[PDB]
Amino acid sequence: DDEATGYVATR
Amino acid sequence: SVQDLNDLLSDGSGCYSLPSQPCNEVTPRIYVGNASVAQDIPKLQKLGITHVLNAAEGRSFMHVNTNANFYKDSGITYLGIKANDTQEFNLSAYFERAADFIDQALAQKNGRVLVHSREGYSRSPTLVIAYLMMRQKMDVKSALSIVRQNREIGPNDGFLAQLCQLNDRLAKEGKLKP
Repeated sequence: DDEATGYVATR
Repeated sequence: SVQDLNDLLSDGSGCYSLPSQPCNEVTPRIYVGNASVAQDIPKLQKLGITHVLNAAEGRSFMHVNTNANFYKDSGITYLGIKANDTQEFNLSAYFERAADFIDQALAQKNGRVLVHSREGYSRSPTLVIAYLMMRQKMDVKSALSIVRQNREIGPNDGFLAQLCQLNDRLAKEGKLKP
């Protein structure tokens, strides 16, 4: 198993 | 450069990636995960994790409102940190405090520490990463990579920028290990 989850976009 | 770091983290120019899963021991004895694990005690047990470092302590939509007594009598040693995953943040104000805890953590012989946050993607990897540098003599491009290789991560550029400074304190104090 292995979900996509989120988030980090660092600007 | 922080740019030097962005590329270690991307997959060319632009694509950072996200955690295929909620917890990953990124270095022996040291695990980086998210909110749920943190709040899923029978798992921390099977994980034999004995210490928590909530690097995103609080009640906002971006914090985990856990706390000391929450971990009481399942006997898990706790340490909270009310940080903000924003470039403004000087998370680099808690490096020692954190490293100092991770060290006491490891010192027990079956010592396992869960450093976590919300997503286990910024605030969290960041502390951990800083612990490798001043505590395992590793240069920034290095810890990022181990950590990165072990978990899909992506710190904001502020946090990035904070590590570089760290890199040259150390490097120029001959604290490195090139």
